[PDB]
Amino acid sequence: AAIPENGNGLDNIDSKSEFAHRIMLTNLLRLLGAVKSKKPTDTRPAQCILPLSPNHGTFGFDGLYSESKISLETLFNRWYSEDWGSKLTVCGAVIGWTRGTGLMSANNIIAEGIEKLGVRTFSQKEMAFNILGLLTPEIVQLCQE
Amino acid sequence: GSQEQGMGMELYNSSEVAREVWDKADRHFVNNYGFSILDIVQNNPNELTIHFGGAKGRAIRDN
Repeated sequence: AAIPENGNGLDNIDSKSEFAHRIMLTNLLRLLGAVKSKKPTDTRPAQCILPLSPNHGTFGFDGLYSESKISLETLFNRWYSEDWGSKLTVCGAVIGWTRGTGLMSANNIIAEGIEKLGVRTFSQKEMAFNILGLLTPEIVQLCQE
Repeated sequence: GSQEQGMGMELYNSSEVAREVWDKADRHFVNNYGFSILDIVQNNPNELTIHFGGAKGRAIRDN
């Protein structure tokens, strides 16, 4: 769950940016914690597929998007340090250049130029295939470990 | 021959030692076999699903 916030720098962290940060980080962690609180057993964990980003402020003027995405990376350490390792299992998918999405719809035209250096840009179906690859039984066991 | 629902639960609620016996048994069952014998006795469900996810669940599966 993300809302589109754009043009918001450090000097314009506005109500939209604060609300977006709530959605992407605060209420996200609250949703995970609520699922944990309502899990009765320790033998059926939930695999949380976290939409991590590789660009933590590299483009800028994205409001608090980078803050939310990098804050999601603390769950990897908190899996060990807290009592919810057996209830939730963290699978952080650092999603790359996805084509057709609003976050990079303005950069579809430069997707080819990006790819020209031997780099891969993804369509929505390809991204879905890759993230569904994180739900295979082997990766599920790996997340549980 | 006699396995009626809720047998021994009066003693379970009244005596600390019966509580200890049932609690030890239920904890062992939950940890090593994935079910609660107290739940089985109190509720008598028709079907019960055991889940083998996680490290404890895989230990239960190996059991």
